[PDB]
Amino acid sequence: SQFKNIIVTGGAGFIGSNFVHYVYNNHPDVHVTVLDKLTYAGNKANLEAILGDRVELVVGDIADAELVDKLAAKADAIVHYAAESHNDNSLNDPSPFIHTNFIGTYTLLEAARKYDIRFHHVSTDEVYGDLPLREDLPGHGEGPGEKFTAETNYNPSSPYSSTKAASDLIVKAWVRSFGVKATISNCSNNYGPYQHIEKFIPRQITNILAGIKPKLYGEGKNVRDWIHTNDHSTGVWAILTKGRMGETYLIGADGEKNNKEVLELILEKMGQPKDAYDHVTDRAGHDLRYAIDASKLRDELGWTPQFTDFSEGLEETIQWYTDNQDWWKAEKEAVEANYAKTQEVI
Amino acid sequence: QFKNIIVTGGAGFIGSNFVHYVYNNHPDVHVTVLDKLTYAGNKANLEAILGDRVELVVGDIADAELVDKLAAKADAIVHYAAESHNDNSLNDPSPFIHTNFIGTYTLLEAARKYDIRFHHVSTDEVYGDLPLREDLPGHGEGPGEKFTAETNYNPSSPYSSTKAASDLIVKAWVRSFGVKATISNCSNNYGPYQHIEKFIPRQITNILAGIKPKLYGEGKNVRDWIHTNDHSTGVWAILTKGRMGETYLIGADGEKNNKEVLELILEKMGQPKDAYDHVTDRAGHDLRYAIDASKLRDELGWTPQFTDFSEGLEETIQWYTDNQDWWKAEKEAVEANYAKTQEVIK
Ligand SMILES: NC(=O)c1ccc[n+]([C@@H]2O[C@H](COP(=O)([O-])OP(=O)(O)OC[C@H]3O[C@@H](n4cnc5c(N)ncnc54)[C@H](O)[C@@H]3O)[C@@H](O)[C@H]2O)c1
Ligand SMILES: NC(=O)c1ccc[n+]([C@@H]2O[C@H](COP(=O)([O-])OP(=O)(O)OC[C@H]3O[C@@H](n4cnc5c(N)ncnc54)[C@H](O)[C@@H]3O)[C@@H](O)[C@H]2O)c1
Ligand SMILES: Cc1cn([C@H]2C[C@H](O)[C@@H](COP(=O)(O)OP(=O)(O)O[C@H]3OC[C@@H](O)[C@H](O)[C@H]3O)O2)c(=O)[nH]c1=O
Ligand SMILES: Cc1cn([C@H]2C[C@H](O)[C@@H](COP(=O)(O)OP(=O)(O)O[C@H]3OC[C@@H](O)[C@H](O)[C@H]3O)O2)c(=O)[nH]c1=O
Repeated sequence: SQFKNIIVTGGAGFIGSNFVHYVYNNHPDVHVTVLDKLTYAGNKANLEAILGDRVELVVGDIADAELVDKLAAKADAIVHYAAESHNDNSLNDPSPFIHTNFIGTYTLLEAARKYDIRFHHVSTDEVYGDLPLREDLPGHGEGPGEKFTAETNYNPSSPYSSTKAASDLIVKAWVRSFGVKATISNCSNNYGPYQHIEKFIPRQITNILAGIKPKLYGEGKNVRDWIHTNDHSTGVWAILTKGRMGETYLIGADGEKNNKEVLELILEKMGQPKDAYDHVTDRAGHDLRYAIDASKLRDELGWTPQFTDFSEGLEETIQWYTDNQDWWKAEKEAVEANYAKTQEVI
Repeated sequence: QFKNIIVTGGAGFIGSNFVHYVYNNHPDVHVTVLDKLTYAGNKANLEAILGDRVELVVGDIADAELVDKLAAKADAIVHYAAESHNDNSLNDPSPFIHTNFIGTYTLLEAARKYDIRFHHVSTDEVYGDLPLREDLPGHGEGPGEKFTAETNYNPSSPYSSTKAASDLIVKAWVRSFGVKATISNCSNNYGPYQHIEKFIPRQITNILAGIKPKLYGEGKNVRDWIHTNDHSTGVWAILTKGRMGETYLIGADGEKNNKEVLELILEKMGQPKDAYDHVTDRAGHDLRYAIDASKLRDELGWTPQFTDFSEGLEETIQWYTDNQDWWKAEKEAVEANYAKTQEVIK
């Protein structure tokens, strides 16, 4: 509550809109200006209920220095969610990832330097690369280096994750070189309401609702560490308000599951047979396992995740997509068509 | 194994030295230098060797149409083009973002399109900083007390951060798209044709011009000096014999602090040991760099030839002394530029 006039970039997207709702509901002294370009992923509907005196949407690009300058002159912090976020899009056309994830971040950093304001960079666990599966690790996942920590080497695999990693590197250098008041969070895979239907969980749920088979990349052995977006929001809030300047905090809820298990759970909850899905073309350079040790955040800032029951969180998510079909139905055909250009049943 | 290579940035210091190396030692290779001729690019670095082996094309690595035209006729790209100076990056990061990141991206997309070999020339600065040997339990020779291929990226400046960012996308393009890329990270180069903004040549040519040498702070910082001729053979060995996707570190076990280097220059040039100015220290100044080149040595059999720094420095001093017309026109402008942000400490 030290910050009264914040900019949230990318706040019309999935995680960003959840954070804006978090702020609106829990920190009534904060005015939020969302800067969002409304790409395919941005959706004014994710904000509409709360737009008004407390929350303004400004449609524009984080790489538009003149616009960013105008907004930053009136702000006391920037929370940066704006990104091209999808690995599969980045493999088809990296160009917007370069522009938004790196050039965009640069532009916002230079504004933060100019006005000497607080900057929180929202990043991802994918910057660290991949890990082996637990069955293949001498400590079964519990040993040193078998999860990501704030000391783990960057080793990104894709155009998406390398542009994210690159953005993280310039944030840190802007701290050291210019004294920018920045922190960074690297979070594991989010799920919950308002996630774009291109992403794994909502794609399967909405495919089922639309009468299309879910799609599993390869055999589905890949492992993601799932956190509910609501816990991501409180994590970012903790770091924004209490984080040590220049530090990286990892956010995760100890929720590792393989894709096959998540899909099978979705099928069971939606009353579908356990074989009612297609294996499809695997992703180029697909990252195997991601896993976060969130000890630093928990121990230093007192944060704890509330949604640690994945089965319950997934039920609520399923219900959300089922109750909000008008939010996604018009995008379904185009998203499945785009996937068909590069994915076949195997 | 390559007959038609593009050397980006080959009108600059290290790049031109490489071009000379290829001209001399591999006269069957055709080199096309692609260089924008920034303040740091100098036709005089190549003029005497232009002909059937070496051609200069003036242009920007971020000019995709030009890059396309050249890459269509090439079998390898060796990528030196960069904004190279930490001090410049602190005053204006903008060209670093453009050249170092967007330029590397543009070249990687051309390498990917034409399926040609790509060697990315990078720097030890991507790893950040190390303590001085006196503050280390192994006095520089223990685990983690020098950089290795396993060291975390942690760059300090807009320069080193954009170089690190470029290394990350190279590696992701290998994993995601199968680009035939290698990376090298080299310690500080010295030798003929280095621009007089850089440490060693600045001091030598100040003394020649009757201007005091300039030492940042008290000169505690440590750089690991390698003659550019050894960098050239390192790059050649990686280009022709390296394993796709690998990173190799290049260094010659040449750590010295800046005060010692300056004192050696003063002594060799017949100046008093105290005939210099302490000047404003660099923001975020990296303390010590140090490279463990064991991988390159072990795997590719590379050995540096110029390991007597005293002799290499003497020859470098003599080169600047014998080629005053090569630098004299830049002296006043470079010193005036420094005067904008640097003053004598008193
Ligand atoms: N989804 C996850 O699991 C996850 C894991 C942790 C963090 N990440 C990071 O969280 C952030 C948000 O991810 P998400 O899942 O909400 O993404 P999303 O794809 O749902 O939203 C991206 C948002 O950014 C906006 N945007 C894109 N380019 C822009 C530009 N140039 N200028 C202004 N706005 C632009 C889009 O319009 C959209 O509203 C990203 O930085 C992502 O890298 C995501
Ligand atoms: N100098 C060193 O100690 C050292 C150590 C290892 C590696 N590095 C790396 O080696 C490379 C060359 O360094 P250097 O010391 O020779 O630099 P330099 O400053 O002497 O030369 C840079 C060259 O790049 C050219 N250039 C700049 N922007 C360009 C663009 N957009 N398109 C085309 N050409 C452009 C310039 O005209 C110039 O000729 C860089 O990638 C640097 O990061 C340098
Ligand atoms: C869309 C889709 C995905 N998958 C797999 C690929 C992954 O292993 C897993 C998750 O895929 P995505 O939803 O594409 O997420 P991921 O690549 O893990 O990245 C996500 O988490 C990290 C975030 O940084 C990123 O923005 C976000 O999209 O499911 C499938 O098996 N079937 C699918 O239809
Ligand atoms: C120009 C200058 C520098 N210094 C110090 C700062 C550094 O500790 C040291 C070397 O400075 P630079 O020549 O600026 O080199 P450095 O910053 O170490 O970076 C060089 O090596 C790594 C390369 O990546 C980079 O391109 C190249 O410029 O000398 C001085 O004390 N006096 C000076 O006048």
